[PDB]
Amino acid sequence: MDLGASVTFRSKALGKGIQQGFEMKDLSMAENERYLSGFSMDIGYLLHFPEFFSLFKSWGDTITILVINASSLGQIYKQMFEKKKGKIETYSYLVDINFEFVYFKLYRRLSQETTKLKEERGFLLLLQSPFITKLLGTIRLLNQMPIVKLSLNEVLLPQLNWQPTLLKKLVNHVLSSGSWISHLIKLSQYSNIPICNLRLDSMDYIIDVLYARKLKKENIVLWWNEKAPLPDHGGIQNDFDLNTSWIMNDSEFPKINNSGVYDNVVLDVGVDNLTVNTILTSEFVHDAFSNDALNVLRGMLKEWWDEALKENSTADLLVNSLASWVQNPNAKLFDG
Amino acid sequence: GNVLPVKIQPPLLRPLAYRVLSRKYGLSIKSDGLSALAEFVGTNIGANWRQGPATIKFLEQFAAVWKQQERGLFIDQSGVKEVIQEMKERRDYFKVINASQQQRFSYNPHKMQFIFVPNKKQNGLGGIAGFLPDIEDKVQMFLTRYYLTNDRVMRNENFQMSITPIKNLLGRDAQNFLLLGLLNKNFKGNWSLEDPSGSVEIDISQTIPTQGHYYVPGCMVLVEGIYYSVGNKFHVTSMTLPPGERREITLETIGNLDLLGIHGISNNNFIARLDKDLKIRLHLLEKELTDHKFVILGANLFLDDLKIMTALSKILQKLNDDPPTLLIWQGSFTSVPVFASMSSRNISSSTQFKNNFDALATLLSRFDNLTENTTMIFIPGPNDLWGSMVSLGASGTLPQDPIPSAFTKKINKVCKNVVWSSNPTRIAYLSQEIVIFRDDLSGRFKRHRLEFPFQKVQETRKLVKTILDQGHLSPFLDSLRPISWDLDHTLTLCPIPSTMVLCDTTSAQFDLTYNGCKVINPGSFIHNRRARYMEYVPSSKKTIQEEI
Amino acid sequence: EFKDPSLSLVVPDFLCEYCFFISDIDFCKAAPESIFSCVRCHKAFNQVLLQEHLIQKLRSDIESYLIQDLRCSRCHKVKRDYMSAHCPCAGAWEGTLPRESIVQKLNVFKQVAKYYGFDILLSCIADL
Ligand SMILES: [Zn+2]
Ligand SMILES: [Zn+2]
Repeated sequence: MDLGASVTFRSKALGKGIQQGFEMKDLSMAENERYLSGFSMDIGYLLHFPEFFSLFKSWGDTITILVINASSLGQIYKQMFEKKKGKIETYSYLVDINFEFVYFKLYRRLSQETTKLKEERGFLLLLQSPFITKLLGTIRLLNQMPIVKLSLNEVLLPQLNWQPTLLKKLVNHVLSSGSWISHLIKLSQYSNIPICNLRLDSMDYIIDVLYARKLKKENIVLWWNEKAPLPDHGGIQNDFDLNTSWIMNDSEFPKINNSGVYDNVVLDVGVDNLTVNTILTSEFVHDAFSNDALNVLRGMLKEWWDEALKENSTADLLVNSLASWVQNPNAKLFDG
Repeated sequence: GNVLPVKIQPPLLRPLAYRVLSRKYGLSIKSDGLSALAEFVGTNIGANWRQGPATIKFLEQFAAVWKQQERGLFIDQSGVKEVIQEMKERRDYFKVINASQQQRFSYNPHKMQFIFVPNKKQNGLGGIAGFLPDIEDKVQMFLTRYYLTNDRVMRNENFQMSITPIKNLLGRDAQNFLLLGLLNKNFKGNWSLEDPSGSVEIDISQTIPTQGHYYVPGCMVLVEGIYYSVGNKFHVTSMTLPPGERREITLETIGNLDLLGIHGISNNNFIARLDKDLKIRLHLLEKELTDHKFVILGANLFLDDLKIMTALSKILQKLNDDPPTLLIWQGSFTSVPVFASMSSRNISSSTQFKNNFDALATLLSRFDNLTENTTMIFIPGPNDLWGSMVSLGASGTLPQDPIPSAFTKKINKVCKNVVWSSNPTRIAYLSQEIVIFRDDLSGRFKRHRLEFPFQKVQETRKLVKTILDQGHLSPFLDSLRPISWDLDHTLTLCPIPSTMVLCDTTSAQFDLTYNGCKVINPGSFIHNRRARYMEYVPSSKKTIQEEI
Repeated sequence: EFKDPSLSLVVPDFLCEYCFFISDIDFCKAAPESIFSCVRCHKAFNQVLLQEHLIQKLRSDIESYLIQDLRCSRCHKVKRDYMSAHCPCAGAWEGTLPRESIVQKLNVFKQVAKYYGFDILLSCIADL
């Protein structure tokens, strides 16, 4: 939060400070982050579909799947090749081709392949499985390199003809990883967040980071919480209190219905962006929320609205996801 | 029958059965009894109808077994069951019970006697909603607690001076008195004492309290002071919690009532008591007690992290050689409370909770001796499935539900003896009463201590003295810990238990004893790069071990 | 005399991940093939999420019933003391939340869970 990805030194003992751990509290600062890096470097790919462990190399030319298939794989790859020619062309500078197919006692080869890639390149890893923690804890080599997780879980088998659907899944993932990484680098170089710490559906995380740093420059305690969907209050929040109980379960919304037969014309309208307009527009009471945080959040939302007006897709997505972040207790810095 | 059974004619055997069962002892022989006796004279064909003593003595043994069950004027299809008992009459005897199936007993202030209360399930339908308590239950819960405390106080040797009800303090002033009741904050925000008669105010500016107690709102207190009618202030000068009593003295007031009835129970029709087999079971327990050991672990063994699993595997490696009699795991089994998941992209928290116990079944596969010889006990933690669904990890209802069956469909099949109970659970040994209760105590009593205007082993002494003198597991009002209206009797310490398994993750380990009872204070399952668990010898001795 | 031939069981603040649509869904009055899919975007819903939300609603209902206040029958003033037999005036205490209301609510949970395939909700009922 305080330092960010844009790291630099102002020592003006660098060797002595890198043989051991460089201390940061005395010397730290964040530089500008308009462009993170000009990326030209390999990628890795390890995937799992609940025994469907899969691997692929950007600079490799073979595909082997752990325990008719080859022809279907080739034809499907070619088909989606012509159907996404444009996307492949525009993301070739990120990831670039037919590759050898293989369908492979066999469960120890993950360690061998990880070691082989370890000595073959220094290549970011993309992970896609419902058991990311299990894979990390059963392959000791995976902690030795930076990795980016793309968990899209809840994938199941149709009990029949799983080969075509799984082929479609793997090929679309392979040919959409370029767009994925383009979007990820956009979000990272926009929000000053490291690549490995990001995720496609972690909108709440950026909200937390930006709001937390804006409060840190302010004189407001963060009430930051981890591994618990409750605001931090010094431990008092563990106790049961009546008013908290009633504000937790007060979730019903009223409505108006006036029955009858109407001969006059009636128009049907829809109302949208209600919550954002409600937020932006507008001692004695103990149940009131802090005024300072409310003002800061209103200003942040206003600047996001202004930036999204000036053709920023990321700001638009943030504005759309703000309400879902507010409702969701899983997000950190959440207060009922 | 015998090796050579001969089918009888019922009319000719009728006189032999009828005489014994209708003139000496017993009454109203049915047809089922006669048919049974036909079969079991087939089992006694030896010279019978010409051999008296054998069949007659079998019949008198039958009567001596039958007449101890209810009144037994009729012989239904149980007769074959008592005959199987006769055949079988020619470690067990211990029970574990939860707060859900504890018998209800009211207390009457006008009759000074406990009164049995029928359970809603046994007599009611219970198919739609039978677990919902009635409205007056919460009205009478505090009345029951106050009545029990009043009786306990007035049974004391020193008190034979007498207290005065609150309402009798209106007409006097400048006179010292003595009184007791609930302590709380009035609507205005002042300190008040509440009694069934009424309530008054408290002056604290010159109070000298008895040290060693956690003076907390919701606790019975004895107040000595001077009334003043100029305002409404009862100027307090001294304050002390009521004293406690041992098990035998409180028991003898009701002889030995069948509260935790294993040998026999009482119900609406009759009241039952027993002391004859108490000494026999005490003598039985005095022997081979070292062989029947039960070991408990720490609190909050999260089944998600690798370190806890590795330590648990090492513990089971040491333990599988010598399986104990009972094994208890206490605390939460998941480090994060389970609740509504707003995203379907990732693993559902309920599915993760189901997955965590599945691996435990796999780890049981390599410790077959433990799985075969030792029963297993699981006690829910603060942020397990049902509570965290609405409490979200905070304190909630105390009579907590057991672990749901749908998430434990494999542990029951691998192990042969697993029991899930409520957070407060009571087991009945041969001559011992053991209770287990898992929650946070030291922090609660530290944060809510009353303030008085004016080495860590002393804190646990104060905690034990307070919890044992109050005589209630939850000396807190309905504001702090909401309690189900009817089940409050489960939390009562009426005839205090032999041993208390009081686990608090915020307190150091202790093995103290006081007032005929002893208390064990297990800590967290792990601490400071180490893990520990404790075992208690039924001979009033404790051991501590650490395996990292 | 005409009456309503059906009851209501509404879940508030239901969220769709794909469209961020917020609406209250009725489990009883609403027609089929609309509980399982979002209104604007025609994407199927997760089912164990529905079961979990129903269970959470039921448990919050039970807790709210159990933590209710007491009101005097004659004068509607509220109970202000921990132990007391009745109001200083005439009248006996009654609960703010009547029992028959929650009994009917549980009945309709039972009917809803029986109509569709809802097994964890049935287990939640069974533990009572
Ligand atoms: Zn939608
Ligand atoms: Zn009244």
